[PDB]
Amino acid sequence: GWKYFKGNFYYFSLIPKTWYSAEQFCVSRNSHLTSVTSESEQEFLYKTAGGLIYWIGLTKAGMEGDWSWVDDTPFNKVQSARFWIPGEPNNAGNNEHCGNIKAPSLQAWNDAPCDKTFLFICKRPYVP
Ligand SMILES: C[C@@H]1O[C@@H](O[C@@H]2[C@@H](O[C@H]3O[C@H](CO)[C@H](O)[C@H](O)[C@H]3O)[C@@H](O)[C@@H](CO)O[C@H]2O)[C@@H](O)[C@H](O)[C@@H]1O
Ligand SMILES: [Ca+2]
Repeated sequence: GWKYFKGNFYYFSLIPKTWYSAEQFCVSRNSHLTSVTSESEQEFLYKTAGGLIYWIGLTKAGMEGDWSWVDDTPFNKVQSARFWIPGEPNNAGNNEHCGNIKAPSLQAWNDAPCDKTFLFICKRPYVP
């Protein structure tokens, strides 16, 4: 069921999990919760998500609580500004340290509590 896009395969889960249990599942399939590094990747992801909410690889790192990608793609604050839902990340209840794709729009991301269960998206490189 992996879907192909620009050199990567993507798994849109059928079972919901917490952010970390989702990441573990991804790692057990030689992948990671997905990073997003271009408008075209954001578009592919939210369109395929079809209006449902999916964990992606957004999580906090460092003392500052800077956003980061679990697959170790460097997080680009400037280039990623356009990808958040206006008002996010809002850190609601001061307990939102993971990120999902929520709205079917380029402005898609929301921060939400890591212990909440959602469907999730894994990303796995194709290596010829
Ligand atoms: C359920 C909850 O929804 C969001 O937090 C809401 C918040 O949502 C609005 O405002 C934020 C910025 O604070 C964003 O612009 C959203 O797009 C808006 O919909 C507000 O409704 C306030 C009002 O008291 O409540 C918050 O809980 C979201 O950020 C949370 O993660 C969570 O999903
Ligand atoms: Ca939020």
